[PDB]
Amino acid sequence: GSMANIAVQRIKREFKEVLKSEETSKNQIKVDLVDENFTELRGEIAGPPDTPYEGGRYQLEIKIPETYPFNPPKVRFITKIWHPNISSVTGAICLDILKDQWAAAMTLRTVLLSLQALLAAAEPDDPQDAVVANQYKQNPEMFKQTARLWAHVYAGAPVSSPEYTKKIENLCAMGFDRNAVIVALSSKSWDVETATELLLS
Amino acid sequence: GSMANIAVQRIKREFKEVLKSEETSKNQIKVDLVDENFTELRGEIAGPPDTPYEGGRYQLEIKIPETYPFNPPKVRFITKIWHPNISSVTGAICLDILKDQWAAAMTLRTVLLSLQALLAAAEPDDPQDAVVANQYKQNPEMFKQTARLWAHVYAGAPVSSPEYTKKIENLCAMGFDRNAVIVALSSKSWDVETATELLLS
Repeated sequence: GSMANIAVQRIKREFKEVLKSEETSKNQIKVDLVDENFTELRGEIAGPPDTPYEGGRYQLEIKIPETYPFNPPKVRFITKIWHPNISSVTGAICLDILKDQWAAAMTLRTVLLSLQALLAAAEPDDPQDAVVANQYKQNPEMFKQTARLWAHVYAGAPVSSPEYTKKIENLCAMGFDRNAVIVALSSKSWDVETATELLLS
Repeated sequence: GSMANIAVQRIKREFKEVLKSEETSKNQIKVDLVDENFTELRGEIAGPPDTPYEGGRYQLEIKIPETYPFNPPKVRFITKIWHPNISSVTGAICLDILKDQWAAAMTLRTVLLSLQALLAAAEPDDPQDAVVANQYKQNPEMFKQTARLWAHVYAGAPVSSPEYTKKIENLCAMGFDRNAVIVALSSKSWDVETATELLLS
């Protein structure tokens, strides 16, 4: 149940390359094996500095395709994040190289570093999440407060808005699922009432 | 198909307590839901300060029993750790309250804090890992550096030990499993020759 030689050799040398990078030694990126045949790795990138993601660590799900290196790996955020180019529900990534701009010269390391660059420079005009993309543009300060809250509760970042977490708690007291309440409130400009109806939809 | 009333109410209440604790706001502990009916949770404790585990974040597999709160939860480390009371191989935990000293009054929060405390003060006279317990007593400086290496590699603590990493890299250079390489070295007082033999058993 193994992959073709060119695929295995590529993944094995790129796995090593990541493990020996200056970026990994500085805890910026990392990757582990999940499947013994290299068909599924587990990544983790650190939230970039001077970013709502600063302090956060984000786990990735890397699934290597049988066609590697001629096709890109399927990458998805395991750790919930609030970003224009990432689905706040599934973790699906909307990025260049993971779709139509992948090149055979790219590596596991390059994909990890690029996902880290994406966190530091979003593309709300080519979003993966319309709800997030829009908030990013219409009310930037609310997006930054929500991204930072998502970073703290899901990725270990320092800690955000007491106001937000008081509302989260109020809705959870009403018996709603915490994760549902967080994305509901984050999608309704943090209005408890409009968020409550969305939770009843 | 869920748990009995007494068990669900405790878990719900304890899951709430954790989220609203001063410790979770300070990034020391936290728990999420893995199952809908509360039978499985996922914790994460912070490496204690002035310890080989400082800077690392540790995930835990928490399985609540049908008899909760009259019996303790089944906690196991998901994140690999080098500690006297924790299997460096399976992550099993040897601790008072998880076995015969559990009390109906203990909570998810207290369990998480007890685990965090155990990292700060090991009990090599009631070990889970004999190899670790022994290295801990016989060569304390090697233990501190191996624990600190395991923390950078699996928990995300700052880097540590150029010598250790080189020996691991050289053995990986042979196509040995990396985690197999790391435990062999760690278990063989970092002797390349003996570890390389263990890696052939």
